[PDB]
Amino acid sequence: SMGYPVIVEATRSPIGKRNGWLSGLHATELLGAVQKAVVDKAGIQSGLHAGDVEQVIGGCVTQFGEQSNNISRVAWLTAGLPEHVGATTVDCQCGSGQQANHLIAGLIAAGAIDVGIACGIEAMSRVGLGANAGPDRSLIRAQSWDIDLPNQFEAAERIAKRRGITREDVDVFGLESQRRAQRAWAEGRFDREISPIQAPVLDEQNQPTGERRLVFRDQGLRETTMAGLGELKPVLEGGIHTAGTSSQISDGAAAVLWMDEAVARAHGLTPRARIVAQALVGAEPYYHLDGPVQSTAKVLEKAGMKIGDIDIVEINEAFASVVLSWARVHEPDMDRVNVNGGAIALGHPVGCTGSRLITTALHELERTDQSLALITMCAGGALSTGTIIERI
Amino acid sequence: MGYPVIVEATRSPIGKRNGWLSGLHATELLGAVQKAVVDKAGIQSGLHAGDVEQVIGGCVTQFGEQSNNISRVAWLTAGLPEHVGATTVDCQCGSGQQANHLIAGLIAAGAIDVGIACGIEAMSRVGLGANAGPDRSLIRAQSWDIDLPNQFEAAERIAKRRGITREDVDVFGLESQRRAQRAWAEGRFDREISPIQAPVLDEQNQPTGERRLVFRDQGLRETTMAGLGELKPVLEGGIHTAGTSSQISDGAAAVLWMDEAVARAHGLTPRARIVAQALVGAEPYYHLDGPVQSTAKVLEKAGMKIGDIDIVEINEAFASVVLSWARVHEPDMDRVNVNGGAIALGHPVGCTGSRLITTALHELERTDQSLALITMCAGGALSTGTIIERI
Ligand SMILES: CC(=O)SCCNC(=O)CCNC(=O)[C@H](O)C(C)(C)COP(=O)(O)OP(=O)(O)OC[C@H]1O[C@@H](n2cnc3c(N)ncnc32)[C@H](O)[C@@H]1OP(=O)(O)O
Ligand SMILES: CC(C)(COP(=O)(O)OP(=O)(O)OC[C@H]1O[C@@H](n2cnc3c(N)ncnc32)[C@H](O)[C@@H]1OP(=O)(O)O)[C@@H](O)C(=O)NCCC(=O)NCCS
Repeated sequence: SMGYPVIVEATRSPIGKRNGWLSGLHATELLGAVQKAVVDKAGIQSGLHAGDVEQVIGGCVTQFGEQSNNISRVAWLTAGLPEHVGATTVDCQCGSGQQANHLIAGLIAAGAIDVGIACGIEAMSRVGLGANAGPDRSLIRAQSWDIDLPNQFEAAERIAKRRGITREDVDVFGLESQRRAQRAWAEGRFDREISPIQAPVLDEQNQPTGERRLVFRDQGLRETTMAGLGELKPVLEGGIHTAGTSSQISDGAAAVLWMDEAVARAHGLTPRARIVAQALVGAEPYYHLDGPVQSTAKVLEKAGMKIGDIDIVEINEAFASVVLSWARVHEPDMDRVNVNGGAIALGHPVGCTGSRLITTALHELERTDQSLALITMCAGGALSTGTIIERI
Repeated sequence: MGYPVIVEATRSPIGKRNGWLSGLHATELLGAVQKAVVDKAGIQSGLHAGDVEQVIGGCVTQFGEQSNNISRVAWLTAGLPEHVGATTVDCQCGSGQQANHLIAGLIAAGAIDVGIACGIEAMSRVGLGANAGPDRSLIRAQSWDIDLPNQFEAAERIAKRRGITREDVDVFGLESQRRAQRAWAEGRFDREISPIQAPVLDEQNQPTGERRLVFRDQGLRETTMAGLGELKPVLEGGIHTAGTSSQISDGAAAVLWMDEAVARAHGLTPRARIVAQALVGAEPYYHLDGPVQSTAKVLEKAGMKIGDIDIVEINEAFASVVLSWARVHEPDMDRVNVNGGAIALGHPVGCTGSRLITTALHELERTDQSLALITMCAGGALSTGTIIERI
């Protein structure tokens, strides 16, 4: 239409563990640092400045306290960035950070803006899941509510049972998530996409020691063995998922700089990717988190593509069974799926992850000189986001 | 790909705090207006709620009943199809208006052919500030050093900037009630309002079992210049009072958008399109003077001047905000908030942006005029602006 949106830059913090390396930052400082970082990554040779950005849209799930009151705006102001830039924070639960990209591209397509930033934040050390309601969570839905929507841990089990996924099957998968994340770090695959973040050091009681680190490494990786995974106790009684086959609670932020193509060309910025097809669809409430099956089918239809066409898949690892369910339906080549590991090993700062995945997918297309990626996430409320991006 | 147009729009009546709508769960109030806007298009055409691809709803205080993506929860709660995706957005005061911008963007991009933009705020049930704990200092970094006042101090700073007196705002506040009463007396709001079934409560805020169909805005009341003159200012030394500031309210609104050619193929008539949209940052020192910038931005983008615009809806958070904007842009004030505004009709924050688009469109249609401008100030020092054009 009146714009042609392309990604020119994308960057993410390292992902910290709960009460870990980034836990001493205010949620607004963490997001602000990455917003600033993605602008800075355009370089002096771009002539682009933060005040050339027209709008920022960031995903965030638990919009309480530090994360309330439009954190995307608060962060941007806290990082010292120019006040005339508009900002909006979005919640479609887990997919927020991905839908933030979809929305920015849409405003560029519409000719409403020429330059945008899509981002996501979750400082789960600071603002934990469920802070955005009081203790009796029955109160948050109307008395008339009668949809079998399970909690996410029961959802993963129901999905495993529906697909015949076993304890062994998920352990094998969790192991390979850690292995591939450790490969990626060993080989320096994440070195382009990461913006190291200054954070204060907190001790085991969460108290400042005085020192600050520039944090540049994902915290969630660790020595993992099948035997080790075999010993872990399941989160639910009779469940198959354990800590080692579920995403980690994490702190992180990620941001993607978008422009209309002719504005990228003016700044001499290579257009790196565009969206082929995007969606956000509802899933079956009973299974809750099997939605990647539907968002994948919806983007493949819109793109006129099949799963064979896609070079790289990033499908969030909220639980092993979610990915394995998806794969038994859509039948990918698993060597193409989460090639640098996923949330089991890397962490899942919920509102960040959808921008983080777009960042990770793009850079791996670039590293391997390939063309197409598919990004897909399950999300609370029984939803799912899907993107296919193509390198330009 | 797409050419976004408004095909239907509707709003609930606006209840006062602990008033006519206060017994609805926030998810039921939004869900009712989602359903209503579908039914308005479904009756005349082949369209069904499952033809909607995505819903985007604004909401400001995303806590408790309003947490966990209320747009989605409301859609399921109303019994609408589960395959429709939904997202809730917060740019504070402008959330409802930005939800419309974003739905239009997704259509332009060809991501969706049909969507709903909406907004909700159930302020009786989830009050401002519920999305943070008691110590508000905690919600900003210790490094924060921007002079961003609270909204009440902001209204005064703006009054001072513009030479706006206690008298001037009271004159405005009066006209806002008079205009809203004229609109109600003439039935101007009859087309836009979906009446909403709401539980009746007893003295102690407990349901009786009675339900009533609510169709009237609750905030209207008999107002005089003498009466406004005896009201106490909210701040010491301030000019604004309860009679010159928006009323805390409950309400929802929803707007159905389609790609124009798809709308026609469905047998629906496109009613308006967006000429220019923006969401801009404002001066933090004044906080709420942003409608001056958002108005300038959409005009520049549209290649228009203020005198091109037939009807303006600018949100009356505080009288000074509107008077300040009018002193900068010099509209004909007979075209501004012609059916009243939030002083009289109330300001369910996350709803209002969709509610003003609804009100504006319907007043373009009622007068057979072409262009409207909708502009809001917003917490965090932001402002949303839209110019729409009747088709
Ligand atoms: C940026 C934005 O978009 S704004 C965002 C959201 N807005 C806000 O910040 C909050 C909006 N306003 C408020 O917080 C509150 O409504 C206030 C502080 C302005 C006033 O609230 P209240 O005082 O509870 O409303 P209320 O109607 O009771 O007014 C107070 C008194 O003035 C009187 N009053 C108000 N309007 C009138 C009138 N037109 N005629 C006669 N009396 C009136 C009332 O009788 C009431 O009596 P009391 O004070 O003796 O009890
Ligand atoms: C799954 C979950 C409950 C686990 O929480 P947790 O118990 O705090 O996890 P911890 O980090 O404390 O690890 C628990 C134990 O498992 C063991 N463990 C976990 N991963 C391991 C690995 N890769 N190798 C070896 N041992 C491992 C550890 O030994 C640890 O105990 P230890 O440190 O004393 O040895 C938590 O991560 C969570 O709730 N995740 C969210 C679920 C989700 O996916 N959400 C969906 C969003 S779409």
